[PDB]
Amino acid sequence: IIDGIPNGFGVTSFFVGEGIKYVGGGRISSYLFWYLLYVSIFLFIFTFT
Amino acid sequence: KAFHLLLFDGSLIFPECILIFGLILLLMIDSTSDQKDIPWLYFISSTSLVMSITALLFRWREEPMISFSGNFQTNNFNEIFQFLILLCSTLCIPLSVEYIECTEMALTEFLLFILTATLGGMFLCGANDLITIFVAPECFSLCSYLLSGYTKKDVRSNEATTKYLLMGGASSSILVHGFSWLYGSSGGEIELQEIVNGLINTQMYNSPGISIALIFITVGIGFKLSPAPSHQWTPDVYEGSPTPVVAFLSVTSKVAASASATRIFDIPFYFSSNEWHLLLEILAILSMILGNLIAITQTSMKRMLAYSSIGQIGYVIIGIIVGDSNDGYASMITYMLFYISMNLGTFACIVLFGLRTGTDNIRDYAGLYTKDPFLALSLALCLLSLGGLPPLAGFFGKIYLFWCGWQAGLYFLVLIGLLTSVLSIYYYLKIIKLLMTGRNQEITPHVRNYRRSPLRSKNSIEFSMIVCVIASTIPGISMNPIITIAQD
Amino acid sequence: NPWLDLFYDGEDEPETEYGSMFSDGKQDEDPYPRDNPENPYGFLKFPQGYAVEMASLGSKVRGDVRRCCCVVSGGVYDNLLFFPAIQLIKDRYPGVQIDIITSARGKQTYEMNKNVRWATVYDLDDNFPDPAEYTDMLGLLKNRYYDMVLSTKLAGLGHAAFLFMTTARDRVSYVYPNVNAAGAGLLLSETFTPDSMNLSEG
Amino acid sequence: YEYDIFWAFLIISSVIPILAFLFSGILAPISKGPEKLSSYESGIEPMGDAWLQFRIRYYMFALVFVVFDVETVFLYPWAMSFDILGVSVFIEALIFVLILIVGLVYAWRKGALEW
Amino acid sequence: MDLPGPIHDFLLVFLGSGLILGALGVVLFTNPIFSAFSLGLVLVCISLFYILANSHFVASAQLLIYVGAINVLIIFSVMFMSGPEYDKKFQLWTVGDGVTSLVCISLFVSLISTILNTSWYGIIWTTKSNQILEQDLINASQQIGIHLSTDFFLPFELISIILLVSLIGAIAVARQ
Amino acid sequence: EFKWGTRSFIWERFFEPGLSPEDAVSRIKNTAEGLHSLRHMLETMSWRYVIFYIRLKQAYLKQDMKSAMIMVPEGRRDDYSNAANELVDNMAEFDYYVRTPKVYESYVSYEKTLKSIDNLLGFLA
Amino acid sequence: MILEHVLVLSAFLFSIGIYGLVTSRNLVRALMCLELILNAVNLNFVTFSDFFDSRQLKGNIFSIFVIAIAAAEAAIGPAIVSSIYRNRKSIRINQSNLLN
Amino acid sequence: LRVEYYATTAEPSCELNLVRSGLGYCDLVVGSGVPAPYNTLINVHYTARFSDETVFDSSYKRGRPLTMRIGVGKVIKGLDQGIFGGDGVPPMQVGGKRKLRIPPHLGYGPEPAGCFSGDCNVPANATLLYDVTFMGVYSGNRA
Ligand SMILES: CCC[C@H]1CC[C@H]([C@H]2CC[C@@H](O[C@@H]3O[C@H](CO)[C@@H](O[C@H]4O[C@H](CO)[C@@H](O)[C@H](O)[C@H]4O)[C@H](O)[C@H]3O)CC2)CC1
Repeated sequence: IIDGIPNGFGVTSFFVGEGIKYVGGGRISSYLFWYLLYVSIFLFIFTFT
Repeated sequence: KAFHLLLFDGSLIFPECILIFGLILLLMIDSTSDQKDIPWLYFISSTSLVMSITALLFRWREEPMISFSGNFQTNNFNEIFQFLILLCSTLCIPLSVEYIECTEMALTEFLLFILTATLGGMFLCGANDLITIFVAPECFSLCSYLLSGYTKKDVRSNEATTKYLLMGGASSSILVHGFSWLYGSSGGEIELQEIVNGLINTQMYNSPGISIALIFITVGIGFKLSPAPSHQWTPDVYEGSPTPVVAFLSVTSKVAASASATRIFDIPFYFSSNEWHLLLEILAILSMILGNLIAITQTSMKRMLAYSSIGQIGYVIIGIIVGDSNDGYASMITYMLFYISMNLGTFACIVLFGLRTGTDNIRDYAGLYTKDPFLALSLALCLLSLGGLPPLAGFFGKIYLFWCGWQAGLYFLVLIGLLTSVLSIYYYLKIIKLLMTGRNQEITPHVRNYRRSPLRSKNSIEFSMIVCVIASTIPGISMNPIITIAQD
Repeated sequence: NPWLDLFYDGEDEPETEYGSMFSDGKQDEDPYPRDNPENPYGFLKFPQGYAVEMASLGSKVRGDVRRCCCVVSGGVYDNLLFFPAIQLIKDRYPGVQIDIITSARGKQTYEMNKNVRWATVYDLDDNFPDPAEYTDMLGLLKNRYYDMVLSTKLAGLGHAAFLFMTTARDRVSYVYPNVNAAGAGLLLSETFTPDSMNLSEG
Repeated sequence: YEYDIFWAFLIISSVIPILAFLFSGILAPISKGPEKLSSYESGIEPMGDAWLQFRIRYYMFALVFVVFDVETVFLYPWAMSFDILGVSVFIEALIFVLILIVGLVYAWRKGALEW
Repeated sequence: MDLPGPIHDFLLVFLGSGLILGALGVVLFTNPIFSAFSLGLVLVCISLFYILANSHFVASAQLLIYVGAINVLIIFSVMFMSGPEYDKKFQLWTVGDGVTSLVCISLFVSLISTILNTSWYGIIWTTKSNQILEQDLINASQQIGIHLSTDFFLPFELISIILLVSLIGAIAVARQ
Repeated sequence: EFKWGTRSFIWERFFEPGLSPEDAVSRIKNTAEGLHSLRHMLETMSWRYVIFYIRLKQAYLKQDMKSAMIMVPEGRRDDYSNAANELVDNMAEFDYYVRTPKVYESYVSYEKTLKSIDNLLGFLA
Repeated sequence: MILEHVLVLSAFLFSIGIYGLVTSRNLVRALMCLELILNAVNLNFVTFSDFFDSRQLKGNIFSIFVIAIAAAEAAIGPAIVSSIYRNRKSIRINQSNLLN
Repeated sequence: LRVEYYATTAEPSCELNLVRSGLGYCDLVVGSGVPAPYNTLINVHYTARFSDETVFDSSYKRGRPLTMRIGVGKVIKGLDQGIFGGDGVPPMQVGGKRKLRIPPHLGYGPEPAGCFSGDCNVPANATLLYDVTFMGVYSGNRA
């Protein structure tokens, strides 16, 4: 219980890092699409709303 | 006519004219003579990059001036950044001449591209116009596309060049769309300190078209600095490019883009500080969080250094965020000066290890202490300086960066920086943990047949000018800031 | 499945060549990089054009493995029956180093094996392990840098995540034939569904 | 105005092929046949459809031509302003012409312009 | 110094429709040759737009340079691709195109909600002194020459260095 | 409020209901004031600014003169219409002398347009 | 007049070019869509110079420089395309995902 | 109409020296520095009010003085005549504080400025009042 908190922190850090590493794909089209979705989100946030 | 007005203004860009003359002389000698000699190319690259600093230091005390009809601003802020670019090129030439020569390829073209990227990085540092804030980083980005694919035969370099060219055509066109929006809704003004006045003259300083320009400019610049989801171009390019060019693009690209971001967010965009402050805060928090978390799950050294760079850029972004009042820009430098030595040393060790070994995987770094204790010691010192470990440059740089953040009331940013710095120890310690394995069964045959050889080599001098800096600048962090708070 | 791998663009074209070096053959046939005794600085001999770091090219192009981790469940019998698989890994991948994770009883089976480098004891049957022991084993697997990991244990979500955090290029496992193994194949490179809830029934 | 004549002339110049096509369509007969519509291959039956795939070293002059077109485009405004200004623009464009000459020399020596 | 009003607006609408058709042909054609030929229509329409506004030199520069670029593009697309492939003909639709269509539609809507909300004629009447030409410079190309030679000296040589280095890199990379 | 000229011209042209006569007369007055202020730009031979101003004010007047007929009483509504037509003709001449620019003829048409619009304001009151 | 419509078209071009930049399964087509995006930017610059800069012509000069940069990119690639086709004999960019 | 609320204390009043162009000015503080140079970038502080003494703009709102190239028509004609001088108006000197009354024909004219999204920043035919303060000539380095 008490020792599960720091080891749990490490395990969750490892899992989230692996998930973010593996979730993209490594293809150039995916890179461009993810690079442009956040531009669209920023434009909708700071101009529309 | 007189050829004088340009002649007196042409002496202001004399350090860049020295680079242009060295470039032309190198190209002419390469074309004229059939035979190729390494020492002459070394001499011309060095004497081009040590005479620009000689002329720039002679121009330090001179009065600030805007020359070429509102096209080039010389003051205290840009001179330091131009000196940083020149230092990066000077410490990257020995990294490149050995590496490209051992690949049996033409080297005069590589030196030409490096010199042109330096020339296009010095112009970006002071670029007091909107056309030359586009042309100068296109003197850098195009050479970066020509580089990082100069290998021309590895199946990794072609894909890296594809990704770099496509993603940097995606950026630097959003940036120019933002430039067009900023130029249109201002009254046809492009000089940096003349469009806030133009915005008031047209009374469009609160127009919805100004928010589009700010967002597009911030996106096009955060591509080059690579914080936050504009980071995906970095690791692949860093994983599939030759090591000297990627070290250059790690230190030279961030300096020029940091200078452009500081001169484009403060001079022409001070009226809307509450928007790009939030944009940079998001861009920095996401950068540290998603550059330090992914770096601990890396099996390749260059890709891990890529995630490292996109993590350390978020610390520097805090210097822009706090502003010039609570130091700020004086904490961008005195950390970028640190960061240059940190990354160039940790890349010089990688260059030597790969050349003598022939690998990039981290698992082949086991047992290097038994073979080459000096190289293992230097790489460990560079990585510990990268992690902000106490007696090395990164620790004092980070506490300088966090003092101004706390002084400006940015508790969230400093807290995220400290937590990500704690996360940023597991890597920069994993490599050392490999380096100190005495288990012969876990030692890869890549380092078992390792010959250090009884010669010094150029990279050893280049990183001995560096490892002794990242450790012995820790007392000299009072001499540096008094040169960086003097600028304003 | 389209929603997972966007921009798929099918498989590779038949005329793709994947470069010249580190393209065909096995691991023991690579001629570059080779020793350069005439180099005064100890640098190796590298081919024209190619980048200096070439050892990482074989994993991406040819799919070479150098360190393999076989997490074999069961006791003496299952670990003994896994011997032809270990010999198959050694034959298919020359120069590979194979490490085994198994129970206390199964670790003694690999005393008479000539192919295993390390044999490690880990309580695989415990569904709620000690956090310190689990973290130590996971970090050990991460620090060995396995190219591929194979699991004969029927993997649910937890075992799939444990194999996922190993940083292995290939994650291959047997999975539960029931509905409790949903989402395990997302975290594994390859999945096998046995004919029963007990793999030793075969 | 000096440019409405340009637009009218462009419209007429685009209309002329349309008129020719319409006149040919309403005058010439159509007598299509499967032998007539076959691609001409000097009598013999064509093999696979066209396509040549030149070598790169042959078509490397085009990359020189792209740059040289930009250089010759940039040289025109300087020539338009050569008389209003003085030797300043002469010194300015001398470097442009010298860089053009150096690039031509590089393309000549490296074998890009060799066939 | 313009065309008649209705003629100007009709030309704007017609060239805009042609530009839309060309761009849609670019982004919907499988063959790089067909999409390049649609790109040429886009280039011609954009040059006509430049002629429409006031740019009689920028239109000619666009025509020359971009016509060279498309000719080179067609040559290198012929040389670097498979058989002529008239059967390819509007590449298939995937989910990965459908999501990006929505993203680009959102981006275009965000831009057009700003363009349609900003009074662009109001800015023109505020920049009065920026529209008082020098009476001696009758030729517009003469003004563009003077302001290229004097106002922009540093980019004028930077672009020369850029072109030289780009030529060298193109020769070095593409050589066999 | 401002009632016009506060968004893009195409949006107010195509996606707005239009102006009431009580705002149309005010737009007539503002157009007359802008025409009076255009003299300095006419004297500096800035034909592009003048042609933009003339086209925009024409596009305003074609709606405003038509919709301000209600405020004119019946005893003058024909004569006012004549004046309106006269103004249009004058502006057309001004158009013809800013595109294909001339100095003397554009100034003549400018004075004629000023007189015609002053008569139109006199009719509208 | 309806000059602002040009701006609309430019925005459309940008978005279309952006779309063509992402769904590109041929890097020559990606280069062409890069030219499309730069052309939209140039359209914005030219119409803004017409609107506000009838004397200085800063937008026209910037358009010339953007055309120069676009041609420099069009010279650098397809030379990069040439290297890729010489080494891999394939152009489809989404099929190359070795670095990931 | 689209006035951003900024609370600022008023400046001392004056008698306005009207000139031929219609501009009114007074010298609250006569600067002891260099007069406003032609074709030069200068930093000044201003507080732009409408008629009826309602402030719509201020360089103190943005926190730093505005930098403009004076003498070459990059601002409204009233501001250029007030700062750079000419036509009976002496040029302002560094450190000088001057009040200005710009008539509509010297300002934005009968056309509203800053019109977007259903409102405009400056109405048509508005007389503007400027409490300009010549902070100095632009320099690359601050003290
Ligand atoms: C809760 C923790 C955070 C998060 C949960 C979800 C986690 C991912 C894990 C895996 C990922 O995989 C997806 O599936 C695809 C298979 O096709 C991949 O594509 C591959 O394709 C090839 C093998 O088929 C490989 O060669 C390629 O490298 C890779 O692209 C694709 O990456 C990914 O979309 C989905 C959910 C992450 C942690």
